[PDB]
Amino acid sequence: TDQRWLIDKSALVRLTDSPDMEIWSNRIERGLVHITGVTRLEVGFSAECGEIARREFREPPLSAMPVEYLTPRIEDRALEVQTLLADRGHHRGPSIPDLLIAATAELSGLTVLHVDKDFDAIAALTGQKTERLTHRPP
Amino acid sequence: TDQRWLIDKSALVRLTDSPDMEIWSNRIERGLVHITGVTRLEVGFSAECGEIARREFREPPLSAMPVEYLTPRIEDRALEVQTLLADRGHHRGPSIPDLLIAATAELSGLTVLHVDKDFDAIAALTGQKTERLTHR
Amino acid sequence: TDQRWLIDKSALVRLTDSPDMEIWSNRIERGLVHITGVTRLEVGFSAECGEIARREFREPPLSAMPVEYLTPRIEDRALEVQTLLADRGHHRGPSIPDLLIAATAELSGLTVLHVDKDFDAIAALTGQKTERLTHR
Amino acid sequence: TDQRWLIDKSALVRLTDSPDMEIWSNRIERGLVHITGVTRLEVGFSAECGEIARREFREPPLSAMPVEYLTPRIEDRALEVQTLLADRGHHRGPSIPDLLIAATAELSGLTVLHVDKDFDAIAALTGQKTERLTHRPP
Amino acid sequence: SDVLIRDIPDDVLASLDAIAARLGLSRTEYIRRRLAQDAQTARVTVTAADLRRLRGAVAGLGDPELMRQAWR
Amino acid sequence: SDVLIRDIPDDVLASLDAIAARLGLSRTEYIRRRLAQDAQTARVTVTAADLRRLRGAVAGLGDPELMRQAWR
Amino acid sequence: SDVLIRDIPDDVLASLDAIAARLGLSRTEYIRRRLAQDAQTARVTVTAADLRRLRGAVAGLGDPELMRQAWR
Amino acid sequence: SDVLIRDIPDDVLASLDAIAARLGLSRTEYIRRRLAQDAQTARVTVTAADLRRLRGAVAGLGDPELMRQAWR
Ligand SMILES: [Mg+2]
Ligand SMILES: [Mg+2]
Repeated sequence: TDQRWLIDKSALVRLTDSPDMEIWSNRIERGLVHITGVTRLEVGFSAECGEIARREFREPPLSAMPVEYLTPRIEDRALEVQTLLADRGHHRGPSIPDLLIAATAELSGLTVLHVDKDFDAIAALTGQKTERLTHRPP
Repeated sequence: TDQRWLIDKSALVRLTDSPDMEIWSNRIERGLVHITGVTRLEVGFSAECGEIARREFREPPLSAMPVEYLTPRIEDRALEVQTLLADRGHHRGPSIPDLLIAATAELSGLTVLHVDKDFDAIAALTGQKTERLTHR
Repeated sequence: TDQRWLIDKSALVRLTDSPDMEIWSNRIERGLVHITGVTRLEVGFSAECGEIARREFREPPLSAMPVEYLTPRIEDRALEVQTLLADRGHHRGPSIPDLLIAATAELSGLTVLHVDKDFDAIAALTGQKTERLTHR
Repeated sequence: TDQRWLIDKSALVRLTDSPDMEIWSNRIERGLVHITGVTRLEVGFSAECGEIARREFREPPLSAMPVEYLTPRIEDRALEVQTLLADRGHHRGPSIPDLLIAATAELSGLTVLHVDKDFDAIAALTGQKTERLTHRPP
Repeated sequence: SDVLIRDIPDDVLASLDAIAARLGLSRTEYIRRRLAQDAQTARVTVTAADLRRLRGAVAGLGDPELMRQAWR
Repeated sequence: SDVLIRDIPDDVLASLDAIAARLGLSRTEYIRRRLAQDAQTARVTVTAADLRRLRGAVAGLGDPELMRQAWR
Repeated sequence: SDVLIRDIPDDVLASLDAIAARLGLSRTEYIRRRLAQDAQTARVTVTAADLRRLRGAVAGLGDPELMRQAWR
Repeated sequence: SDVLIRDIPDDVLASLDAIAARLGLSRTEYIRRRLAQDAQTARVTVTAADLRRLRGAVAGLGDPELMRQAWR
């Protein structure tokens, strides 16, 4: 299909525990799942040391994900969305990375792939496409 | 002089308490103190409501600070610097915003103005120019 | 072919009722039907609330129409054409938006698409190309 | 002083009946009162014939008013303000020319000079500077 | 028409050349096809329902009286 | 014709850049428009009689129905 | 190096222009970034074991306190 | 530094030349002064009260905990 995704940290760390793990492995292989520069910095922060980070960036899955860098219009959009959510009573959230990932996806025509309810709060204003990664039933 | 600055949140919120307040106010008026898009998002996060955020962006001093936006080279440099810190066991000191502000300054020809020792840790890796705001 | 159109409000609201609906939908998909900033303000004025306006601008067909903005030459041409109409006793026929859309099309190389005889009055002065939407 | 004005149609037609008429004549002479291309079209619409319009544009006061033409950012701002006012319950107003004159003044650093309460509705959102022309007391 | 792209890094060009050869294509044929495929993926669909929805949302554009107000 | 303006101080250039940015114009498009604006503004005495003449010619600007018609 | 891409169809060019505009990039900056993106994406098999290795390395992405620290 | 403005119409230049002569200035000296005066008029004033107001409005920027949340 024509659909392409932008993967948030919340889905990246939960892929291996989804019933749809193998489907997502195949979509990443086909180049359909993009990642932001901001999410790459979050991956580096989470890694225990620099060599572990370097390894992840040179190996699948991360090496197979097209990288989406910011533009001035995306940065300004994130700020506009933040301010509009503040008009509707949001306080101390959604997070800065959530706003930047959502604005990147909105202006690039990508579906945000996530496990974070704050993307619903953003989509209530923007109407953008989102997809929640399936979880293993308890 | 050719010197320009990029102001971090840590200096922005402490200007009112600097003995150099007057000199910094004059530099801001002249366009010599720039700010990032990420720092603007931090200002908005802290504001109590949307009315107050809009006001802060349209009034001085923020209305007088040119905005420095990210580029692919800057985002990649932040990640490179983060990995060097992580080799030394220091990458959970400086935050993602600290890395992005420092790399923006480094590649866009600005001095980081701050009150945050994490910029000293980054500068010890990059050799870039930083300045600590005097404050009381 | 090299032909491009600039759609007036009078055609925009009547597309759903044209026997040529399918052909116009295909041209819109391809970027061949542009819209002015003034016409977007007319869409917003008519919307019942802000939610509905935001939706209209982000969904097809408006999301697929490139925006043609005013320039000094266009604003001056609209005023010149208005004065020619006024010499003939006809300048309270065509509205200010009609003049601005016609001059934008004339100077930016587009055919006005409309259901408004005021564009025929303007074209009789300017010699520009116009097209009336077929509709039921 | 440093102050400059953008004159709306509502003040233009009422200058001669203001107690401050002579002060405004002097400010127009000094080049401190600008006018938009949109307001010039409103002047032409109001004129009874084309020769009367041509005369006004070649004579004071209009010939002494610097002309402010639109830019794409001004047009987009007018639309943003319209949408924000719609969120706050405005319906079928402020008018399109009021939004365009206010956005021009906002982004150009000019004070709107008017006799139209809808500029208060816009300034409740934008915080921009406005000045109401003085009227003759009844 | 023709589009000149200046200052593409040599490492980007070398990777594109290797990608293109694997597909049996020259560099410029690969780039042309890649951009065409991008455009197809981005293309919007305009349906009859979209046009009806717009008409309903802005029915007032066909009201001379409301359009009166709109222009002061 | 082209005009080269030499030795513009940094702070003047910074103001020009901030203005251009706020309007969405390039530095050079802004300067071109500003120079046209200045050149095209008359230096002329403005009298009370001039303001009264104008009011008689544009009285319809104070007719709300006529102005609503102008914007349909 | 400079690359000249000849004979781009009008409709492809229109899509490129709409994308660039939406992002606030020039046509040529957009194309340069898109070509870098393609060139820099690996063509590689992605396995279940690769996803499990990644989860062990980045487990802290699922620690809300660690992620709040990352953004101070 | 130097700024080149291309394609200024001859009628704009002729008016600027006449304006400048009346002031005892060359064309380029007049343009330099006009742009400097514009910059002075546009200049913002930053007061002690402005800086206090900002600190009060975003006191949370000096709260590591809130800045924690902000970065997920
Ligand atoms: Mg820090
Ligand atoms: Mg009409």
